[PDB]
Amino acid sequence: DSVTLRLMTEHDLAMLYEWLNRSHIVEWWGGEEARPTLADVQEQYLPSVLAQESVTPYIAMLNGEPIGYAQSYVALGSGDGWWEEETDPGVRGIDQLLANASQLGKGLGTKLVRALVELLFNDPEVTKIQTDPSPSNLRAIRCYEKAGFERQGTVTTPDGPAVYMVQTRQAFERTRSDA
Ligand SMILES: CC(C)(COP(=O)(O)OP(=O)(O)OC[C@H]1O[C@@H](n2cnc3c(N)ncnc32)[C@H](O)[C@@H]1OP(=O)(O)O)[C@@H](O)C(=O)NCCC(=O)NCCS
Ligand SMILES: NC[C@H]1O[C@H](O[C@H]2[C@H](O[C@@H]3O[C@H](CO)[C@@H](O)[C@H]3O)[C@@H](O)[C@H](N)C[C@@H]2N)[C@H](N)[C@@H](O)[C@@H]1O
Ligand SMILES: [Ca+2]
Ligand SMILES: [Ca+2]
Repeated sequence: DSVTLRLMTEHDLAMLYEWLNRSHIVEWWGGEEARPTLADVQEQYLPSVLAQESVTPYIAMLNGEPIGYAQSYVALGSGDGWWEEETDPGVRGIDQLLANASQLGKGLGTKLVRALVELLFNDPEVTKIQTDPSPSNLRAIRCYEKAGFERQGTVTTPDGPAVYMVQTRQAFERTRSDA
């Protein structure tokens, strides 16, 4: 059915910790910080701490069950080394994961990304959404393409080379109807 988003709260942190230590997630999420301890997740993902980095955390919901984690961020407002060429404060980036190995490759990630893109463009200040999957992460790249993102090129980030992908507000508008 329909994938929706709610703000993550401090009450979700234990659950997020469990998720971040599942093998299908560890593979693509964490980097240096792969397999975080409970304290790590509590210290790093508390919504008020993420707020200091211009990051907003969400829980993805399907049929009343939490099925994944997502975040949006102000690109111009990111940590040292991140998006240092950005000039547009309207640019938002996203990252996300599906909690359950059993639910991968069945279109749910595309639904989640579409829901996040729609949410973000419902802020009229937002001009463009970006994402930055690893070049190794072909599944994530395809999901993003299915959700309306276009590959731009390779960029150097603090987490290594990434495939920079974008979806502009104009593109989103044009694709809302076949009219
Ligand atoms: C990335 C993620 C959100 C994508 O969600 P998903 O529901 O698995 O993706 P979807 O099923 O919606 O779409 C994936 C597409 O990639 C293709 N694909 C699937 N596995 C693939 C693989 N191993 N290599 C290349 N392409 C693959 C699928 O065929 C599908 O395309 P198609 O519909 O044209 O056939 C999810 O797989 C996930 O959370 N993975 C672990 C964490 C992660 O990688 N997060 C993203 C970091 S940038
Ligand atoms: N797309 C999946 C990736 O998402 C996260 O990395 C994002 C990164 O997120 C930081 O990491 C913590 C929450 O994940 C916060 O500190 C944010 O600053 C963000 O600051 C960058 N602007 C974009 C990065 N892509 C993960 N950190 C990373 O491990 C994972 O591979
Ligand atoms: Ca406003
Ligand atoms: Ca149209």
